[PDB]
Amino acid sequence: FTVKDCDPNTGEIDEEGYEDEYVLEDLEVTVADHIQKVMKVNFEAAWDEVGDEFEKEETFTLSTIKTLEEAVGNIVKFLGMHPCERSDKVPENKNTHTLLLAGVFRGGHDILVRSRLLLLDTVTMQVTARSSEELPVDIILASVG
Amino acid sequence: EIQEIVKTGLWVGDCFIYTSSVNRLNYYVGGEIVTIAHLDRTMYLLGYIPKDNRLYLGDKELNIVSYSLLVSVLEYQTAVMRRDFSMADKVLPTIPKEQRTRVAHFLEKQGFKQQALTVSTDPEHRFEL
Repeated sequence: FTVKDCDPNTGEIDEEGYEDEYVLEDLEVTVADHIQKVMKVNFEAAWDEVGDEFEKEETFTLSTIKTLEEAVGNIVKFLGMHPCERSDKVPENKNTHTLLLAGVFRGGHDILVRSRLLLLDTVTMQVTARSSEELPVDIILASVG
Repeated sequence: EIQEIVKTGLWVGDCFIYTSSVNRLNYYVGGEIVTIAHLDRTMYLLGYIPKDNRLYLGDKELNIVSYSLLVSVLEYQTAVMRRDFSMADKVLPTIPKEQRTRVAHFLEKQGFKQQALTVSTDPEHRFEL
């Protein structure tokens, strides 16, 4: 910005001034910004319906999360997807679980994500995502891990 | 270990710009000490305020004196240190007369007499290279 000298009141500019800069913090854009959360009554249909043709799958390990319930919360917050059927509450310390995510991505296209959770002592998940575009799938998959 | 003692100092990137007890403002690149500029009096580095386009120094006074950092010299020499002699040459059109000869001598010390020959304004330095 351009600075013109001022006597503090609320504002008043000097006849001449100098260029000055002020440094700011970084802005972080999250997948959460791109997606608006929703749940589905039946994930499986929606999940197929959006586009299994943009389907990509990647496996992640969440080692800093020792249970399913926290795991579902991390993918849900990051992506900006509300887990379907109230799947943030998962049977505590169950060996397998299927996590249903839904939300709509920018442009107005739905993004669904399925994370099949395995619980050892840490959480591993194979996250399969489907979307009406290549971009949401890639985006979610990358952000989670 | 650097030749000129650091009375006070500041980090601009990974390059250390410091004052010396010689009143020399030097910068440490590569483990080599180069003099960015000469201080006439004893000065301390308040900090580098990007706004003013300056490094703010203060004497004995709780007032401001300013030295803009000679970035073109510093970048030429830094690039030389990295062993990016060509890169330092891109900087050369904006290194003046005697400074091209000096920066050339930097290039040379690090190595590559020839690239130093193209940048050195002075014919004698070319002739020796």
